[PDB]
Amino acid sequence: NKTYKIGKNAGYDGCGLCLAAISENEAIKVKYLRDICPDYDGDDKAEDWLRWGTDSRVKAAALEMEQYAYTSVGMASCWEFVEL
Amino acid sequence: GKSFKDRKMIEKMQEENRKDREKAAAKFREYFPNFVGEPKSKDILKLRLYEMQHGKCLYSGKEINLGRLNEKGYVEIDHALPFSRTWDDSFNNKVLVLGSENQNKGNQTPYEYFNGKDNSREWQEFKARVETSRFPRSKKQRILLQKFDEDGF
Repeated sequence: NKTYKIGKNAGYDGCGLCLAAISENEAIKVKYLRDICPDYDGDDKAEDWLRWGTDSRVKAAALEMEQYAYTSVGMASCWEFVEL
Repeated sequence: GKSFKDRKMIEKMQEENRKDREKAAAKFREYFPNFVGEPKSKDILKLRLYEMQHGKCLYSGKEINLGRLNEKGYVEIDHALPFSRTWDDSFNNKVLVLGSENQNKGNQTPYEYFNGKDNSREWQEFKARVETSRFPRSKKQRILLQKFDEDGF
């Protein structure tokens, strides 16, 4: 589970499940699930990506990020992104 | 396949959780009548942690202005113990902190950040803040943990 520092202009908003775009070993953009899917009303636990990774706007958000950087699902925590 | 008792508890739990969700949302709206949109779980939890922490940033002790609770970048819910080192995504690990203070702490634990190994004054004051919060004892314990096994990560 590689871990990356989240960049200063990435959209950090505390802990939470998110997509991250990784460039030069840094998360240059994060998009939290709770923002991508305004219907995720949960509590940001790691195993919830096994369910939520399939939602269409998550795939759509990831595909856009992939146009410029390696993208993965994971967890934002303490200014780090952890790939899940 | 389900017992009678299980059927009745499922119904009562679903209704009680609907009431609890409904009262929490109305309470939030009472304090933030001008909140634009529908308050989400993160917003409700910010208010709950604000109350459990007596209105103070857990890392700095600075007073959080309740009027600014939902301001962009002002305060955040984050993990006390970094997920990358603990896999801990639990409620017991969640704290309400000023964004600037959270950025300063970064991927350190509170024990590291406040120099708990020297039993420093800052560590004693942080522990005192945690102990006087309205956190359950297991949540207080989690935030103050000193020993970690990071080999599974």
